Amino acid sequence: SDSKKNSYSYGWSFYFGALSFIIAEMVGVLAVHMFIDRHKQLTG
Amino acid sequence: RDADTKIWNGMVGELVYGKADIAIAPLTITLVREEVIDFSKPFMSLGISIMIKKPQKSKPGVFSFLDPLAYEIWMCIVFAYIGVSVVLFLVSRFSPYQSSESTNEFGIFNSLWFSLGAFMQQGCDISPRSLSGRIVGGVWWFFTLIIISSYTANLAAFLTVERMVSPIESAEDLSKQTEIAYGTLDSGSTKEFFRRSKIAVFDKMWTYMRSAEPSVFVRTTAEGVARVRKSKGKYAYLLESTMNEYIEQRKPCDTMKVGGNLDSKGYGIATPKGSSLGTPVNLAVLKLSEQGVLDKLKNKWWYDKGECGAKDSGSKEKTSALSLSNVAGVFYILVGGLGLAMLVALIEFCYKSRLFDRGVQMLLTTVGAFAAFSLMTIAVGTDYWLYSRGVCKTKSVSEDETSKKNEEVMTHSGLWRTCC
Amino acid sequence: PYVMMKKNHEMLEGNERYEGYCVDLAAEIAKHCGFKYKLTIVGDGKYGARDADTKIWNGMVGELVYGKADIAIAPLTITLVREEVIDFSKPFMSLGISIMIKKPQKSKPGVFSFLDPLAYEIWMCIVFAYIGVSVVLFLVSRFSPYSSESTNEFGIFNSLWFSLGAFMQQGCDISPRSLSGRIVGGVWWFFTLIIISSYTANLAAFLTVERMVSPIESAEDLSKQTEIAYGTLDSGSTKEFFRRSKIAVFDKMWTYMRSAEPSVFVRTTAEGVARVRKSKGKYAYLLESTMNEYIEQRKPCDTMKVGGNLDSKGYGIATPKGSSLGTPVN
Amino acid sequence: AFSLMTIAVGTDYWLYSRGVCKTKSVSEDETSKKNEEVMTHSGLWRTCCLEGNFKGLCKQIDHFPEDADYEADTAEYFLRAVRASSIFPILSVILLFMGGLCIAASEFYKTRHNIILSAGIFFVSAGLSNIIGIIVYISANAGDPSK
Amino acid sequence: LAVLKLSEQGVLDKLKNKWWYDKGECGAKDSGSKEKTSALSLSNVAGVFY
Amino acid sequence: KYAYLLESTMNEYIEQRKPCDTMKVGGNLDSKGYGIATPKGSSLGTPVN
Ligand SMILES: NS(=O)(=O)c1cc2c(cc1Cl)N[C@H]([C@H]1C[C@H]3C=C[C@@H]1C3)NS2(=O)=O
Ligand SMILES: NS(=O)(=O)c1cc2c(cc1Cl)N[C@H]([C@H]1C[C@H]3C=C[C@@H]1C3)NS2(=O)=O
Ligand SMILES: N[C@@H](CCC(=O)O)C(=O)O
Repeated sequence: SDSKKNSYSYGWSFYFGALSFIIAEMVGVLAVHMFIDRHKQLTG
Repeated sequence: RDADTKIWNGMVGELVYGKADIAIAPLTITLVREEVIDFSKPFMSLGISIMIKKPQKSKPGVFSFLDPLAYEIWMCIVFAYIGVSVVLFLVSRFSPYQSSESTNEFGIFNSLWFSLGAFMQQGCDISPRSLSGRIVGGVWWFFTLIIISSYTANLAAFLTVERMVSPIESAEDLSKQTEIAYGTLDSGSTKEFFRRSKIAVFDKMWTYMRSAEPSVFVRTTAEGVARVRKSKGKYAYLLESTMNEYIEQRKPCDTMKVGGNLDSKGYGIATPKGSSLGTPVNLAVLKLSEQGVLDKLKNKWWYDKGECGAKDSGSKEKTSALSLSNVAGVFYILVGGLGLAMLVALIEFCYKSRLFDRGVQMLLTTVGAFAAFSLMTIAVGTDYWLYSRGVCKTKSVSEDETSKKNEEVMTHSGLWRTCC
Repeated sequence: PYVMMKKNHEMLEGNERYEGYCVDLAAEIAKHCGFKYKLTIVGDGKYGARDADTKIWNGMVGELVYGKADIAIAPLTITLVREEVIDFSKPFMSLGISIMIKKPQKSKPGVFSFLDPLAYEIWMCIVFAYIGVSVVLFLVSRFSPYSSESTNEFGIFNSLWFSLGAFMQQGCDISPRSLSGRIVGGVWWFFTLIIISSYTANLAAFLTVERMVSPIESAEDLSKQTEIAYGTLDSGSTKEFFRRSKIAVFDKMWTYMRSAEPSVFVRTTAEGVARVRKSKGKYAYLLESTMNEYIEQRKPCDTMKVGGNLDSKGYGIATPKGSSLGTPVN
Repeated sequence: AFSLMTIAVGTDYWLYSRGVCKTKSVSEDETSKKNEEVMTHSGLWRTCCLEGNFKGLCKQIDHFPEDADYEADTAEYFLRAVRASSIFPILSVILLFMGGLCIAASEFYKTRHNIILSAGIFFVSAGLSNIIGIIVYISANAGDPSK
Repeated sequence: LAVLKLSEQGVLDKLKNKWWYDKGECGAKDSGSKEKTSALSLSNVAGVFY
Repeated sequence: KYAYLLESTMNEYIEQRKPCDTMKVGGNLDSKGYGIATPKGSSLGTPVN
């Protein structure tokens, strides 16, 4: 039918891969803030 | 037949006992009637069919603005929004090989605002102003030109569509639920059909109907239509299809015939045994059917004398102004956004009027690196991605045909393995 | 316009009281064939049919068969059953059975037709949302900002201008910089993305509509809808056409007319045109096309000819069977 | 602003529609026929007939209408439940009043200096409650058919 | 009498449901666009993400 | 750059033949007919009518 018969739904493994994205982006922000902060201590 | 006195009643009795010569009437061609009077070739076909109350038109939702794009794309837009803002931060903030660091105004908080602004088609105050920064800004502009022009292509149509939603599409769909109620006639051939049912679906239907409180059976067809119309869409009545099409074409036009015919039977002109009329009556039915008269007499009485007029009335199409009820969800989010904005401004005012650390964020990164690595390996390894109908261990390999894998089953697939 | 009463009917006498197309045609025929004539009107005002179960002609055909009249200079349709009792001349106009409906009175696009894709209650809530956002964006920004207030460029009057720039999609110089400022700016950006795009998507729908130009496009459209009654002139050739036809669409149209009450048949053409004009477009009158052209081209101009002619017929001069002047009229 | 809202929530000349009059408020006898859809000044609670022989009679609105032909989904249910209790115009009136107490406690109890700020928040929040009351009102008037 | 008895017992139905439907070689899915306003799907605009 | 005047029944026939590069414009300027012709006094003349 019109996207009705199969009625595909996403389980918890899919949403963990999504939460594995958002955590990996927040860490990648925080790792850059360190690389900025390591050159604030390097130069002064 | 009366069971003991062994005399026929009804119109079949009128033909056997010589009172009448021909039964031009909706008389069902059965076995036990065939043995005592001849039947014609059937002049009209019918079967057991499902009558449900006609569902009201589905109004669009509160959140009908996000209906042009599926919920796949909205989640992937949010992922692409966060993805661009982090890359636009990472690109515009390196140590440039003491004001060289502080040149670009793209922190992580501004870069979220540049990416939001480009997507919402409002120009933002800051510009990337660096070669690798402008490629991120340039590509996200081409993203949002395509998506928004795809989104707003037919946004007025998705806000003003109503669809009839059938709760039941067929007899198997009525089999797998108990909220909507079955019903048949208390004394009829239709209830006889569910006694002698070796089909597993129809036998499942009969064990329900026998053990049901209050009684799903009705004494007359007139009460069975009224129980459909009273019980507000929670009752489905099983009756012959020719009556079912007739009740649909009568006012208040609040019935609907769903599903194909479960059995197939016929109405035939009945003559007594040995009547000379029996041969021309057979041949006259065959002359009318080839000429289309029987197609013409059915299309007249059932549909053209119809009080409903469903064909021409549903055929006309109009496009109309947006109502406030159609886009009321956008206003609910806006005033919800305003109340959130006052609440943030208060809690930051109380905090400023009334301890970040480099060591704490270092432990925050180590856990978050492990938390990302844990969630990703569990996602790739374990197989609970998609819940859909699929091939299971009934006939998981295509070993023999005709078996159809229990006609299908719910199956939690994964990135490599499917499991049911 | 076949036979009319002349405006000076009181002043004139004899043939001079009548004027029309048939009046001019009868003069031209008698000029060629040299016979003096007197113009009369049929008594019952019917064109002519056979009575059912009585087998007696009425009307103008009935006067010619029964010998009361010599010749018929009339809109008299050459049909089968009329030919068997009276001779016709060669046709002098060609026509057909056509449909007449009431013209749907067109709704003119007003001077403010651009406000039509959105209702009059939704524009009122846009302005209330425009006022409401511009004050909350003021209260957020000028909120003891910790000299303090001088930092942000959002007063009230700049906030009314920032919000006006976001709605009409034109952008502005100033932009919110505080976190609670970027929320109210961000939500109003999402508001104006939907509402402006719902406007432009619906405005494409209102400009590219053709219009309700005809509910009835042809004769099969009358056959399928029973909301609209249709009838013919009683005791005329058009009623005899739907009775005698074996076409599938025309048989359905005779099934409707014969059964439905109140009687869709009319007595005269002038009565039937009125039933079109007094039924709000729910009565479509099946009449001859040459009468349909004449009604359509005259005031009050609220009748419309839909569809093609249902067939092709003709008007003919009629004399009795074996009359003395049948050949000179040909 | 406190007066105009208490007047607006109090009176019942909100909407002029072809409403079900007091004679058809119950289905009392056959062929009452609602005086062929008589003009009615419905309101926030009271729908009352005007310019008729049976004008001057009022009844509470069936915000939940009747045993009608509906499956009663949750979106329409929550919208009817809000408009029935009219929580958004009532929250507007209370929020207008609390700003009225703050503007009264401005001259008296002065130098507290944040009352005049808080009164600004009560006046802004009362307006945002007011338009959210107007929108649910107009979106609850879809039961009027409008074919 | 044989045809009528087989019809009432569902034998003619059971033999039809067997032979016509047991093959099932392709699910043809010939409905297609029964409803007109289809929500735009990710496969249609996946190139922009790429 | 050329418009030809001819009877309408031929004109509709040339339009429905390839190369399909003709068109019939305007209404009929006069009106005439094709009729089955019988000799004078033939008994066929009445049933042919
Ligand atoms: N349209 S209908 O269902 O009323 C209908 C039903 C039937 C028709 C013709 C029509 Cl139009 N003819 C057939 C006839 C053809 C041969 C087979 C059965 C009889 C003899 N009977 S039927 O299958 O009962
Ligand atoms: N569903 S089907 O086509 O297999 C089918 C079709 C038909 C069946 C039985 C089945 Cl199972 N029986 C009827 C028969 C029963 C009586 C009514 C009509 C004839 C005599 N003929 S039918 O209407 O042609
Ligand atoms: N030409 C028609 C007019 C009447 C009708 O349309 O029925 C006739 O003479 O019969």
